[PDB]
This record gives sequence, C-alpha cells and structure tokens, in this order.
Amino acid sequence: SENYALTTNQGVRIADDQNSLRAGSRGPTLLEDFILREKITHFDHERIPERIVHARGSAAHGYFQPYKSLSDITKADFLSDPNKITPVFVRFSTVQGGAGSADTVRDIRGFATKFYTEEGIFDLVGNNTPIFFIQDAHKFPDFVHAVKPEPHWAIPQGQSAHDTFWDYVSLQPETLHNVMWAMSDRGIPRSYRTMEGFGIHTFRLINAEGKATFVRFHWKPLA
Amino acid sequence: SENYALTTNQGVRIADDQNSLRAGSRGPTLLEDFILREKITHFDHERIPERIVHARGSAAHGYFQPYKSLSDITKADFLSDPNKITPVFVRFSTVQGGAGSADTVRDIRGFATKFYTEEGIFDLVGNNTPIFFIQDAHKFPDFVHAVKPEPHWAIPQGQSAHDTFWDYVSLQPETLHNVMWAMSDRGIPRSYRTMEGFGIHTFRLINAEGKATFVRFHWKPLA
Amino acid sequence: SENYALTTNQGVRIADDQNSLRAGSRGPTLLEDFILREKITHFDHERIPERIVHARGSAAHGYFQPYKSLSDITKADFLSDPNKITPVFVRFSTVQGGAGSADTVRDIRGFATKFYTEEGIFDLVGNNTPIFFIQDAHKFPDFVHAVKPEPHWAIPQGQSAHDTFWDYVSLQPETLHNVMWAMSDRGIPRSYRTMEGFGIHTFRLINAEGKATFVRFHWKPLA
Amino acid sequence: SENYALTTNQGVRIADDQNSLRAGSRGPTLLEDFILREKITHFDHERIPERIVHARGSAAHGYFQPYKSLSDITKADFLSDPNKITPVFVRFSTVQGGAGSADTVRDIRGFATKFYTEEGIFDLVGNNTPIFFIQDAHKFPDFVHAVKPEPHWAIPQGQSAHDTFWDYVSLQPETLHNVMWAMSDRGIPRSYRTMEGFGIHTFRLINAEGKATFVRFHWKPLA
Amino acid sequence: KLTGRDPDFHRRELWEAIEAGDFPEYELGFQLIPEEDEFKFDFDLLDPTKLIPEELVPVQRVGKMVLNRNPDNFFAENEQAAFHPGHIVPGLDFTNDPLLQGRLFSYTDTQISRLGGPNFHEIPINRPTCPYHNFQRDGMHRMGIDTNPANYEPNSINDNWPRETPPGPKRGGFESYQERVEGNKVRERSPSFGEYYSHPRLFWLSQTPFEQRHIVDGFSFELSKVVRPYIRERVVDQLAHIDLTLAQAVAKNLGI
Amino acid sequence: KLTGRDPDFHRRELWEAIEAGDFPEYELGFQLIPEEDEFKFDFDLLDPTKLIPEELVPVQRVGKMVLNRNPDNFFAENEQAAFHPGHIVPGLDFTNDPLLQGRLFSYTDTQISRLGGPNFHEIPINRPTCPYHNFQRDGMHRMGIDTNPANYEPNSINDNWPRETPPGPKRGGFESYQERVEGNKVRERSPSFGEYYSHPRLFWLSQTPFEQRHIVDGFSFELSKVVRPYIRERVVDQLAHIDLTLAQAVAKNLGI
Amino acid sequence: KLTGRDPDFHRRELWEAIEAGDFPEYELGFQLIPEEDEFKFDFDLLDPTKLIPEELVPVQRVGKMVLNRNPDNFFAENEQAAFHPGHIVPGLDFTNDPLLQGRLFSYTDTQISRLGGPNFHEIPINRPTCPYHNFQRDGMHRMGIDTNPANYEPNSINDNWPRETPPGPKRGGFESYQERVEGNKVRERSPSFGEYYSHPRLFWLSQTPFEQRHIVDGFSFELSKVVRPYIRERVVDQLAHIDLTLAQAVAKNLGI
Amino acid sequence: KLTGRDPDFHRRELWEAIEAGDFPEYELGFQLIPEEDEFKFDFDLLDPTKLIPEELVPVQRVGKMVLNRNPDNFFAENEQAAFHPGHIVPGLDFTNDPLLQGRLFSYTDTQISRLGGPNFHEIPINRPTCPYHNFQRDGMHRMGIDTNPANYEPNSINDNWPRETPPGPKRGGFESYQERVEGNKVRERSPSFGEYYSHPRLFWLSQTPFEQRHIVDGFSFELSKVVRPYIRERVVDQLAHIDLTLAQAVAKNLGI
Ligand code: HDD
Ligand code: HDD
Ligand code: HDD
Repeated sequence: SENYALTTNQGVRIADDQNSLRAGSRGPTLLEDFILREKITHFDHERIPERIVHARGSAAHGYFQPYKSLSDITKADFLSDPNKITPVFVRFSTVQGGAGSADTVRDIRGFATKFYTEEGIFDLVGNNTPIFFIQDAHKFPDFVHAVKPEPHWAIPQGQSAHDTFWDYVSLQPETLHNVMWAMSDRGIPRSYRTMEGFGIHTFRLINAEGKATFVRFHWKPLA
Repeated sequence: SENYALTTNQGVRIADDQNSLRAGSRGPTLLEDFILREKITHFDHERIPERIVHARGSAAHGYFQPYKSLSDITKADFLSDPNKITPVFVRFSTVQGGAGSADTVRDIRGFATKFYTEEGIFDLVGNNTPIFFIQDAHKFPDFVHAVKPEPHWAIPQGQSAHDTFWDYVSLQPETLHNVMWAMSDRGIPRSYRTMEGFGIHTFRLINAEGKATFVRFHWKPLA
Repeated sequence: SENYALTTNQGVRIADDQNSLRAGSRGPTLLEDFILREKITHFDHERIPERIVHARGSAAHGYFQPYKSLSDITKADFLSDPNKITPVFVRFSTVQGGAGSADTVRDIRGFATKFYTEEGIFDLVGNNTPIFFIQDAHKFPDFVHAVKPEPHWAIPQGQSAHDTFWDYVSLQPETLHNVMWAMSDRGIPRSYRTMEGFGIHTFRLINAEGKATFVRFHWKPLA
Repeated sequence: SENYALTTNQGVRIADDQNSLRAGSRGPTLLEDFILREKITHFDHERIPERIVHARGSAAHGYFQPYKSLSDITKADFLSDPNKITPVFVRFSTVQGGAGSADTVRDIRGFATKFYTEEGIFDLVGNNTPIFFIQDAHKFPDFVHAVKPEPHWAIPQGQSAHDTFWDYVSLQPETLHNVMWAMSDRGIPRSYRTMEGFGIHTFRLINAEGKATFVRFHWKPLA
Repeated sequence: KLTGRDPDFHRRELWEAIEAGDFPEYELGFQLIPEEDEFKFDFDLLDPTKLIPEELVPVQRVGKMVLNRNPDNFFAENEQAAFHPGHIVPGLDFTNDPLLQGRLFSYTDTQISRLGGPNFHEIPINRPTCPYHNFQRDGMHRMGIDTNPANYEPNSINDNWPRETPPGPKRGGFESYQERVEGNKVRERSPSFGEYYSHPRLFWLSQTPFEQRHIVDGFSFELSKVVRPYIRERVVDQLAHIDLTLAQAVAKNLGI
Repeated sequence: KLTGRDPDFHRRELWEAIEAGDFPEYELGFQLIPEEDEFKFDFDLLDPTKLIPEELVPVQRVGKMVLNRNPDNFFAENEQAAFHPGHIVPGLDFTNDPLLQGRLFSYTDTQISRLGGPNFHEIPINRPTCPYHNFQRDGMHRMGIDTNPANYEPNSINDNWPRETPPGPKRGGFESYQERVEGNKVRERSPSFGEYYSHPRLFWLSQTPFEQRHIVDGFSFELSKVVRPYIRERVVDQLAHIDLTLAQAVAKNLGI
Repeated sequence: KLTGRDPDFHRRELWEAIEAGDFPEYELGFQLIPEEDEFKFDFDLLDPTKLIPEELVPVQRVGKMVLNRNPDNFFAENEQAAFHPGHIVPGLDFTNDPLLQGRLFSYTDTQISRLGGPNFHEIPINRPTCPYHNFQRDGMHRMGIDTNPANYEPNSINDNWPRETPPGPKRGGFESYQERVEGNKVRERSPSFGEYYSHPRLFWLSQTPFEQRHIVDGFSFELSKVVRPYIRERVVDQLAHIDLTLAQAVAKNLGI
Repeated sequence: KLTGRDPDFHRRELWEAIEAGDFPEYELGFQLIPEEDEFKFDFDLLDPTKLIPEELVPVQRVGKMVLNRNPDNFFAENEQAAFHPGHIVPGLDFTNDPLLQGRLFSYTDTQISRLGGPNFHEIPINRPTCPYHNFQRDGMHRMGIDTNPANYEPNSINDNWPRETPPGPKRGGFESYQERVEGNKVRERSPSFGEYYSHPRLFWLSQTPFEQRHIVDGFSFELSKVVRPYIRERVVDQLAHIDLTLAQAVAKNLGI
C-alpha cells in the first residue's frame, strides 16, 4: 500500500535482487557480494526455539472491560470501573505438539491472555479444563516428557497415545482427573471460538483494605 | 539396564523427586530448592531452533563401501578400495514444514549423508528429485518464503497449496521443472527406503594427476 | 529530571526495593518473589560478548559535511553537496586488550566511523597507522592469536611484548612495516583528539558515469 | 610434542594456510573457499560473555584432604576420612573490573573452590574478607551498579573511587563494615598465595543423626 | 481426523471469523471464596487436580472480552509473545498452590533462551502500555537508552528517582498479602491432596450416556495404541477405582 | 492423506524396518562427463534446474550404502546433526553452479545460532572420526582442551605443528582445481540458463497415461486451493508453454 | 600502583610459583556454633555484614588444600569454569541468611547466557567425577547421549531407574534439614540486622597505629576522587559514627 | 606508564573535552589515483602493508567532521554499535585487496553472536536514518512488525513492492563496478606483495634523531620481555634487513 525501494537492512537501495555477484556470468560467486550474504545471513537465522510446551498456537488482539467496579473485593485497576477499556492479546494453543503440528488433535488446549492494564501487565495463563494433570510443579518435566514424543525416535506428534504417557498415568493416579476431561469431548473441541477457559489455580483477590478473597478464573464463550 | 542413582547434574543424590521444598506441607515453595530449579531450568531450556528448511527429518546410522577402486577418476580416500568401510549417518526430510509437521505431505524430500572418511567428513546433501526449483542461491530466501506458511497467519503447514507459492512459480518459470516432479508421484513417496536421491549440482572429481571430471551424484534404492 | 515510579519491567509499581519476600523477617526467601527474580535475572544477564578485537573503546556522536560537491569523482550522496550534513558516530579503540583493559598501552588504535547517509549507512573502519600487519585475511586469526594474551595463562593484557607476537613477527616479515609504526610514538598516542586515521585499503570511487577512481581514506586532526 | 597434520574442524588436511582462494593471485576472494570461512568463523565467535562480577580471575587445579573424620558433626563424604583425597579447582578474582582489567587494584578478592566429591560437586564460593557489603540479595544489583564503571561513560575500571560508590555507601550504612576492610591493606593484597578466604555466610553442617550445627568457612594460607 | 483434511483448521477458523466481523467474545467470571471458608470443603482448595464445583461456589459474571484484530505478523506478535502467570498486578496475589508456585519460576527463566535475553519486554507485543522504569541496565538487545544519572538506589545524584511507591487503594505499589506461614522445611505432599478418584467419578457421573460412550472410546483407542500390554491393564485397573462400568467397557474393547 | 491416520508414518517405517533387520540399501552411482564435453549438450551443465539425461550419460554403479542402526537419542544425534555440502574432501571439488556456490556460505553460517556457536563439530554426531588439529580456539561450549604452546602459525615454539600438508595422491592437503576464470564482476544470469520449458516437457512426455493423470490432479488440487483467481490462470498459462493437453486438462478442472 | 608496571602480576605469580614447585597451601577451618546458641550473641548470625569474632568462636583447623597444577588452556578451563554456592552436598545445608538465599538463584540462572545453555555441566571443567544420571534431556550443545528407554519417573519401562535414594549416613539422598519456619509473608529487614557501626569500630580499634594511617589514606585517596562534594561530607559523617579520630583525620585531608 | 595512574585516560579526556565544548575536529582527505596509473608504482596498490607516499599522491582535503555529543549510555550505544567496512553506499566500491576482501565476511558474521542475531540493525545506534525495506523476516529480537502481504519477490500480491531500483546518478541502486577478472582459482600470494623491507626503511629514514631513539627503545623494551632468546636474535636479524644502525642499537641493548 506504500511503494518503497527494496534495500539492504543498512538501507542501501538494491539494483538487482535476482543474482549473486560473480566473476563472469558463468563464474564463481565473489565473497564481496555483501548484499547476498546479508540476505542469506538473515534467512539463516530466522528461526528461534519454539515454546517447550504449547508450541502450537493461534493469537489475536482484542479488548476487555468489567461489568461493574469490583473495587469491593479487589483493588486491581483494570477491574475498577466499567468505562476503563483494557487492551488484550490472546493466544490459544495445544500442549504436546510442536509449532508445525496439527490443531485438531486430542489434547488439552491453552488459553492465555495478556492484559495491558494501566498498572502493569497482567497475564492470565490457563487451559480449557478446570484442573491439571499433576499437583507439584516438580513433576512437570516428568509428565511433559512422558506425554511428549518418546526420546528414542520422536514419536508420536500431538498424541497422548503411546506407552510412556499411560505408563506415567497408570503410576500417578493424581492424573486421572484431567485425563478424564482429556478423553471427553472437551479434549477435541471444534473451535477456539466455542472453548471454555480456566485459571485452574486458586488465586487471591486483595481489595483496598487488604482483605484476601480466594478466587478461581473462568472464561465462558458467548458464541 | 545398568542401575544408577537419580542425581542432580552435579552428581548429588536425590531423595524425593516428587516434591518441591516448601514451608509446611501446605506452604510456599523455597528459593533454596536447588534441586527443583535445576530440574525446571533444564526443562526450561530444552528447545533449540529448528532447521530453517528440512526441519522435519528421520535419520539412521549405517555404512558404505565402494565396488572397486575409483582411484583413476578421483583421489578421494573413501572411494579408493572396496575393503574400506566408511561409517555413515543419513537424514531424510521434508522441506517446507516444521519439526512437528507431518511426514506424508506433498513435497520435495531431503536425503543427506554424512560420510566419516579417514581424510575428513564428506557431506553429500541432496533431495529426491534430480533438480532444484531455482538457479541462483540469491533467490533462495524468496522461494522459500513463498513456499513457507504465509507471514500474516502462518498457514499452511507442509503444503505448497496456497497463493504465494504459485504466485512465485507463476512469475519464475525457472521453477516449472521441479514443480513438475513435485506434482508427480515422486512428490508423495511411500517410504524413505524406496526413495531416489540426487545431489543435483554438477561437482568435480579430481584424480591424483589433477585431472578434473564432472560428476553428478545419484542414490538408487535396492529395496 | 522527570519523576517516575520505580517498577518491574512489566510496569508494576514496586513498594519495597530493599528486601526479598520471606517467611518472617528471619526466614527463607520465597520463590514467588517475582520482583526479586526479575531484578536478579536481568542483573544475571547483563553482559554480552566483547569484540573479538578492538574490545576496548570510547565513542561519541557528531556530524560531517564536505567542503564541495565531489559529484565529479563519486556518485556518493553524503559527499555531493557541502550543505548536506551527515550525522556520525565514531568509535576509537585499542586492539589487543579487553573491554576493561587500559587505554594507555603501546598498540595500534582503531578509528571507526558510522556515516548515516541518506542513501544508507557507510562505515569507514580504520586504524591510526597507514598500513596493517598482514596481507591476506586468511592469516588474521593467526596474527591476532599471536598478539593476544597467550593461550595457557592469559598473559599479557594490552601488550605485544611477549614471545608469540615476536615469534610471529620474526617468521612473517610482511609485518615489519606496521611493527615499525607500532614501535614509534604513533604506537602510544597521547589522545584520540590528536590522532590521525587511515582506511588502509585502496577502495574505489565510482562517479555517475561509471568511471572508477582508486582512493585511500585519511583523517587528519585539526586540533 | 606429537606431530599431526593441520586440518579443518572437519578433519580435512590443509595444503596452504597462508592465502585465501581467489581468481588469479591478484583477484577477488571466492565464496567457495570453505577453509577460510571456517577459520574466520571460528575466530569471529571466539568470545563469550564475561562474568557479571569477578570477571577477572586466575585459577589452578589441586587437591584436598581433611585432618580427621568429621563424621561427628557432618555426614559430608569429602570430610569423612583423611585418606580420601578430593580433587579441586580454585579461582581467585577481583570483583569490579572486567576480564582484561588489572590484578593490582584496591578491591575485594574472590576465592572460589570447586570440590569434586564422590557424592557431588561442592562449590565453596568466598571472598577474602569475612563479611559482605550488603544484607539482602535484592540489593545486589544496586550496589554492584554503584561500584561498577558508571553508566554514561564507563569509568572507572577496577576502582571504588568514584561518586556512585560513595553515594551508595553513604546512604547505606550497612556497607560500612566491609568498606572498612576494603580500605585496609586486605583490599590490596600482594599475592593470592598469602590471601585469607571466607565463606561469609553461616551455613549448616548436618550429621548422620540429623543434628544441625551452624558453621562458617575459613581458608588460612600456610605460605 | 480433520488432522488430515486441514491441520490448521482452528487457526484458520479464528482468523477468518475476525476477518468477517464475528468477533469471538468471552465472559470472565470468578468463583469467590472468603478466607475463612478455606477448610470447609471435601478437598483442599490448593490442589489443582480438583475443581471447585459450581453448585457449591457459583461462577460470577464479571466482564466481557472481545477479540477484534488478527495480528499483522505471525512471528513478530504471536511466536514472540511471552505470557507468564507470575505477571500479576496489585489487587491480585498468589496462593501456596504448589503447581502454581513452581510455574512462577519457569515462565521467566524460559524466555532468556527462547527470546534471546532479559530484554524480551522491549519487544512490542510484550511491552507495557503504562510507564515502566527501574535501575536495570544493559542485556542483549537493549533498546532503551537510559539517561538517568543513576543506575542504583538509594541514590542522591538523581534525587533517588525513580522512587518506590507505598501500597495504596489505587496507583499503589505491590505488597504481598501477609499470609501466616507455619511449618518445617520439607519435601512432602500435603496429605489433603491424596484423594484421586472422587473427582474423576463426579465428572463421569454427570455425563449423558452418549458422552460416556465417547470417553470409553477415547480410553479405548488410546490404550489400544499402547504397545506394552501390562500398561493397558494397569490403566484399566485404575479406571476401576473410578467406576466399574467404565472400567469394564474399556476392558472389553481391549480384551480383558 | 496418511497425514491424518499417521503423521509419523515414514519416520516409523524406517525405524521399525531397521529394528526388524531389513536394512534399507542404496547404490551410489556417478554420472561422469569429461572436462572437454562441458559444452556438448542442449543445456548448461551448471544449471541446477536441468537434469543430465541418463540415455546421454548413464549412471555408473559405484558403491553400496546400508543403514543398520537407529540412533539412541533423537535430539542428541538427529536434531543436532549438521550436514553441509561445503564439507568435501580431497578428490572432490565444486563447480560454479550458482545455486551450490551460495549454498556453500549458508550451511556454515546457520550452525552458529542453531547449534549455539562455532564448536558444533565437537558434538558427537558431527565429530570427525579421523584426526583434526588446528589453531582455532575458544568459542562457546568448547570441549577440546588444547595443550599446544602455540595458537598461531607459523610458529617456532612448537616447531610449527600442526603443519600444513602439500597435495598428493593419498593423505594430501586440499588444493582447489585451478579452473580458469574469465569475466567481469557482474550480477547477471548466464543466458545459457534461459530455457525453462523443454525439461519440464521431456519429463511429462515420458510419463505413463496414468502417471500423467496424477500430475494433472496434483496441479488441479493445489491450484484449486489458491484464492486469487488470476494466479490460477497465470500458472495454467505457463503450463501451456509446456504441453497443451496438460494445460487444458488442468484448466478444465478449474474452469477456463 | 603495580597496575602500571604489571597488570597481570597476581595471575603471573600464582602460575610461576606452581611451575616452580612451591604449591600454594591452605587450611580449611570451621567456626562451629551449636544450634541452641543461635541467639546468644551481640548480633544476628544470619547477617552477612557481621563477622563472628574468633575470640568468641575459635576457627577449628579441619583440612589442607594444595594447588599443584596450572590449567592447560585458560579459556577452556578457567573462563568456562562455573562456581555456584547452591552446589552443596549431603551433610551441608543452608540458612536463611537473606544474602545467601538470593545468591542461590543467581549462580544458576546466569550460566544459561554465559556458557550457552543448561548443559554447562557437560563442559569438562565443571563435570562431576562421580556418577550422574537423571531424566533431563536435550538443551543446547547436548553431549550426553541417553540410552534409557524412559525420560520420566515414575516409570515401569526401565524399572524406574535411575531410582531415588533415601537419606542416610553415607551415600544417601539429599534431604533438607527440617528447620522450623514461622512468620508472615513480608518484604522486611530483620531488626536484628539494624546495627551498622560497632563491627566497623571493633575492626578499626584492633589495627596497629600504622595500619590505621593506611585506612585513613585509603578513605582520603578514594573520597578525593569523588566529584560531588556533599557525598564527600556525608561519608565522613558516617565515618564519624564509627570513631572520631578516623573521621577527623580523613576530614582533615579533604578539608572540613 | 599512565596505565597505572589512569587506565581510563583517553576515554576520559575525550568525554571531558566534549562536555567542556572543545569538539574534536577531523578533516577527511582522499588520496586519488586514476584507474590507469594502477601499475605505475614501486609496489602494489592492493598490498595493505604498503603506504601510498604523500609526495607521489598528495592527500586532498575533502571534508570536516565534528564530534559534539557524548552518548547517553555507554553500553546501549558504544558497546552495542556495529561497524563494518562492507557497509558501503553507491559511489563507493571495493577492490581486490585481499585483507579487505576477507574483512568483508567477518564484520557481518561476528554480529550474530555478539549482538544476538540478525536484527542487530534494529538496535538504535545501528539503525539507519533513511528508509530501509526488504523481504527479510523474523530472527531473534525482531522489532519491526511487517505489514506487507508479501515476504518474497517477484510477487504480484503487493504489486512487487518494495521494488528494486536501477543504478543512477543519485538515489540509484547499488551495482558493482564491472572490474575485469582474469586468472585461475588459486591460493597464492601475488608476487607483487613480496617485498617487505623498503617501506619500513623509508619510514625509519624519515624520523628525527630523537624519534629514532624512541623506536629503538620500543623494540628494545619489548624484545627484552621475550623469554626465548633465539626469538630476540631472529627479530633483530630482520631489523638488519631494514637498517644496520637500528639493528645494532637494539642488538647492543639486548646483548648481541
Ligand atoms: C515450569 C513448569 C510449568 C508448569 C507447572 C506449567 N507450565 Fe505452562 N508453560 C511453561 C511451564 C510450566 C513454560 C515451559 O514455561 C512455557 C513454555 C514456553 C513458555 O514461554 O512458557 C509454558 C506455557 C504455557 C502456555 C502458552 C503461552 C501461550 O499460549 O502463548 C499456556 C497456555 C500454559 N503454559 C498453560 C499452563 C497451565 C494451564 C498450567 C497448569 C495446569 C501450566 N501451564 C503449567
Ligand atoms: C543457501 C541457501 C540454500 C540453497 C540455495 C539450498 N539450501 Fe539446502 N539448506 C539451506 C540452505 C540452502 C539451509 C538454510 O542452510 C539448511 C536449513 C537448515 C540447515 O542446517 O541448512 C538447508 C538444508 C538442507 C537439508 C537438510 C539436511 C539435514 O540436516 O538433514 C537438505 C537435504 C538440503 N538442504 C538440500 C538442498 C538441495 C538439494 C539444494 C539445491 C540443490 C539446496 N538444499 C539448497
Ligand atoms: C578477517 C578478520 C578481520 C580483518 C582482516 C580485520 N578485521 Fe577489524 N575487526 C574484525 C575483524 C577483522 C572483527 C573481529 O570483526 C571486529 C571485532 C569486533 C567486531 O564487531 O568486528 C573488528 C574490528 C575492528 C574495529 C572495531 C571497530 C569499532 O571501533 O567498533 C576497528 C577499528 C577495526 N577492526 C580496524 C581494522 C583495520 C584497520 C583492519 C585492516 C587490517 C582490520 N580491522 C581488519
């Protein structure tokens, strides 16, 4: 929509972006072709590490506003007045598979929300079921390793359907509750647009007087 | 198959790999839990960038030996005697999709061989069709960006079937030849064991007298 | 000069920036003290690698203009009109010693300048003697290794006065020219304000007709 | 001491390590000179970030043994038998200055020991004075920033003698004790060989019965 | 599987909805519990493998969220986005939920390699829209050029700015709720967490007979792909402590 | 698509094949062309979009490769492996094929971020199995501990070892074939590369009527998924400069 | 300053002494305090700005350490070495000293950037010499190739190996001492840490008249290089709460 | 040495000057030589161990440069600045100087580890002030959020923008000078670079008697610190081929 000249990143207009500089049109590529190496270098370093879990996601910008001042239970700005509009960015995700795995797999999904409040960024990072698999964070890597492709051959992608996962489940009964939900139809939702969300943990709301209230976050879809 | 103690990476025997250190069983988790943070830290940095292209691959160790000395056409040690065994590592791959994308997609396949010769490592890095899409390295990033998931929404995974690809093909007739092979049944092979391999480029063989011979590399499956 | 609240990088006002969160004033530090970790994390990760060479430097901003249009010998914008002002950033340096070595050492000096032209960045990377030590870039890592602190003990800092430097010099006569300069008083200049500069290499100037002229770059100090 | 061929990191013997590959001995360097770029690439990535503090150090391998079993006060293996020799690696350092800074500065020194025990690595990481500058870790970055070169111009190297340091001391009396020691002669020791060392913190020894004994670590030089 | 037809379905459906105008909407609700009801339940509030049932504590409608704008660049805004539950604001605070506690450490630590260092916040999609200022400095890819004469605090050279700010009703600094803590230093699972089956059961019991068939199919398809047979039987075995029908239905499909 | 049923199929078959003992086998053969035959063909030898036809220059069988062991750890050995065509040995050498020339720069460069620096050859899977010694030092995650008094050459303090090795019949140092080079510094495609249609034609022409149907379906299916219609036509248009039947068949399926 | 003559003096002296055969020697000594004496002192044991006086708690000779070998490569061994005080072993444990507590976080976290990732223990200088095994995998520059069918625990497929080990007299697992903790969650300095001047004073008071001159000179020389004059006077002011002679002497040299 | 009194002297002086107002000034001057005079000299123009003597080619005053402003933040601006000679603009071009040629590869490579990725141009002090656009995407720490429907070219979906620009008198594209290249692929030093001693002796011969004493002192001080005696003598030996007096003055000081 705005016609600029194609440049190097040092802002040098490029004449020919279809060839390398060589010695004779049939000759060796010259090291001094700094425009080539700049293009390639960049291409060479495009990728960054994907997330350890929830690699696979889709995101969108939006906004939020409360129904009425919740000042009574919490002193949190973004919730203090129905006229305060908070910007938000939201990513939905699967869990096991990588960046280039499939959306339509049997799995928990994530539903994370970044709230750019006026008093700091608030991150609400939840899944689409009301509980999780394990109780202590120390067990995270064991579980995740169990669910994830197996170490010898890297199979399977986006599936809890191999031995380790169930070996872990079969010896860690705490997992059964979420596994239940996983095997339900909540485990293969048909869109993010019709998905539930939970913060799983009991958090605290603290009002202006320092009165603590236990809370648990839900997101319900109005679609 | 050998029975060792579970330790930190510093060699320190772990006694309870089931719980964070906290104050009381219902208490907060203590920063001094060095066992936890080592475990979580390592989990936290498990991932590394995937390849820019051919992220998706499968490999295996093997070996190679020649039928007869080629000493007459090349002074290369690994080809100088049928009794010389050279170890190899081989990786087969798709091109477009990520580490977690599907195997069975329509796409070019990589077929890379690392030869551990006595006179150095020789990597023969080819695909499964005898030619490439483009003529000058300088368009690589353009063609690749075009075939890749599109930049606004990152769709599709492991498919040339979208605009940018055929936009580019359409405007870069050079690509037609490979595109032909890609739309063929070679573009959707049924196993790596039955795949062809080509180094595509013309290389040189150099013998003990300095005589150069042009060469092209082929891998032909005996399965 | 402009009064703001002290916050986390997430813009969250901090109350007490004199303590860690702990269970009781004499108790263990709590892992949930996210303000601490943020602070320490960034502190933890403050450093980046220093330059391989010329690690030791001081720089300043400024500007440049040409005495008259050089349009006759070169189609370079930043030189094409004495009214056009180009911003510059200039970095002076030693060669051998690290980011934290002494300024006042016998050593070549670097004189590098960034010209932010309207037709790209032009970097003119030079030293304070009119020639270098070596002829082919391939030997760089050799000569640098030889002048740098020796590999077994890391000594000395900012000195060419040890065996490996002079071993190299004795077997590489090409160096003798720049060695001479180095051993002169230009090797221990009393300030950057009174230092000459040289681009050392013969470069080219290309005018709008594609006439080429060989050039060498000189900075002369007017103070 | 043992004569091998010069090679690339891929084990390919080098014939000429004095020139790049060019077109004609007076021609431009070809991109295909892979021996060059490997050599330069390695040289180009030689440096890694220095330590945030104690960047300047000197270290040596050694061993340790206890005078008699301390099994009465601790179950720690490396202290359980005078015949059990533990290998060590010990790094002495300054605090403020960078890798290439000087040794003979007025500063606290580090005295860090790595004990390779049969039951794990134990690192005893001390300084040369029995106390530190500050009481809570949360202040570390503040004080360290205070003593470090100042932000605007990066002066001075290896000296507490500038504003920020004494600004910070003057408004944080807690530091006065260690500041005392620094200004003493312990702050300009004459060799690491004749230096004292301190763990500073009170730690715990735990014996086989679970009895806890408070401890403080000392190193005394017998030289 | 729509995993064969369109591996990107959900990604595509969301984007295409926002294009068309039917913005996804969500209602944020809170289950609230007063501090003193903490122990009034069949289970421990801090155990994350347990749900608070809605018929005991109802979900209170509290706000509306609308997603109206697909990002411009997937990588720059999606991929590089950094969400972390420890990122809270005054008015909120954590509890000793042991899953949550560990989470708190990880989302910070994992950015350093994933996004290249401690200045990931300077990336557009993660940057606060409110003012942020401290004495941190440097780090890979620092964009912020600090003019403040001081990089420490307390400091007098800049009149100690930026200054901390005491906790308040609005625009207050952050101060943790002073929860009492009592106990020994221990690596130990709270015994109140040690009941694993009655939540699974309550869930199954409230599924329509055809929803229940689906869960049997889920278990049966997955367990079937498990190579080691004894793993299959130990799961089914566990399933029995949940509900005999379920156990058997599945057992039948796998032959036990 | 087996992309729905099993997204790991190929990975899985290869592994299980090797487990079982049916070791995939491959024959390496060379197409060989003497130096002087460089310009005796319809097309340019250094054009990586043109194949050397087998009936003109036959593929000579040259050796057998056998894959007989799966790796032990996928990440460690598979993910971390680095292959690069610049990695050749004495007896081999390049040509000016301008697609390969560029490649030569990239496989090296891209390791620096992917494997975290210039010591990637120290990771086991990449480590040569022959001797390697040189004067490179340091770099991130350096494993080799060097005992050499010298880190430069020439040096006299270690008698100049490791020493260079002059080129020879066997065990020689690498020297490049002294190809004559003549021409101007130019960014410009060789006009000999200028023909894009006859290879694609030769290819089609030698496909069985039912292979040809498949190719039509390929183009058809893929083009059908392109949204902008004109792109569709422009492609077919090119298809037309190749063979009329193909172009039409496809065009019919998209309706033009 | 020898900072001019030889900026490497100490580094050189240590190396050259080892070369020569006079290996530096050190005695490791403990100050020991039974748990129940924790509060019998003028000051708080967990305050790292306070020393335990030797005449109250003597330093007990406990072992001898000898440094007898310079490294082979400085970078590989010295520059890459990683020290962290959180690296203790069974028989040792920490205390709530709030400087040490924070310390415990930092020496781990900083390794990830400085040494390139979480496999830094795999570099030779940092590698344990005893066995180490666990279920961690991957991460940048991974050297260890894992053959264990499992990467998790509990696991049945490798019989749950490697197994955890209970605490015991020797060769036991690491258990933390079960210290009682009782407090509210607070960011607050312990009032027992509130006294800043008598340790300084005790220190000064035990210095020979000529050491005492030297301290003055140190303070005088450093404060002399301070630009802002008031900072000068506030320091001297604090000196004043330590000992009047000291404060004055230094005041004299800077003119107040 | 002032390396002992003030290790930061130059750094300090330069800053304090600009503070005060005496801006350092510099006159850029070009030595110019018409293409055809390339081989009219005693020596090779492309040999960077050789200076073009002013009395043959005078230095032509061409510009004035003024440093008038210290940076705001040393790290952010000094440490993170990235200078590279390959960074040129239309009107300038390189030559076959084999030192420069290699230089051209390194200043780019090295930024990737030093500044943590290929977006180092996005850091403020390196960011151009003119427009920059291309089809490059992503990379660690990406700041620019691209809105172009196309990340490739040629592309029809954004009318091929950003478009290339043909070379022109002003605002033109960069095209390299079509220097004729002739010769074989070889690793060989041009014989024209093979004379080492006459520029050194031209240098020595033009120093005042007291400047010459200084040079002897430099050489003498340095060589006195070399441990291995034969290195001393070999150097002095090379000094001989330069001028006998120099050689002997120095020899005397070291005893030969
Ligand atoms: C350290 C242990 C750990 C624990 C116990 C949890 N997580 Fe997590 N989570 C991570 C560690 C982690 C992580 C590895 O730190 C990730 C991966 C990449 C990242 O940036 O954060 C992450 C990411 C991540 C994301 C993706 C960010 C996005 O959508 O873009 C979601 C939605 C969740 N998590 C959800 C959860 C939920 C709902 C948990 C409780 C049931 C949970 N995580 C626990
Ligand atoms: C210079 C840009 C460029 C060009 C023109 C080519 N490549 Fe490439 N190739 C890369 C750039 C690259 C890369 C970005 O450098 C990759 C991606 C990740 C990596 O490590 O190397 C790679 C990888 C890569 C792999 C993965 C090897 C593995 O790790 O298993 C294979 C099989 C090929 N390529 C095959 C080819 C073929 C057959 C080409 C044309 C004849 C070709 N590449 C051209
Ligand atoms: C082939 C390698 C190589 C060669 C032949 C040269 N350089 Fe270089 N130079 C580098 C490699 C390098 C480098 C390793 O890339 C540096 C260090 C850090 C950086 O970013 O670039 C650098 C930096 C560097 C700097 C620091 C710029 C600054 O102050 O920020 C100056 C002033 C010079 N060089 C000057 C020269 C001169 C006058 C050379 C001619 C002999 C020369 N370099 C050759």
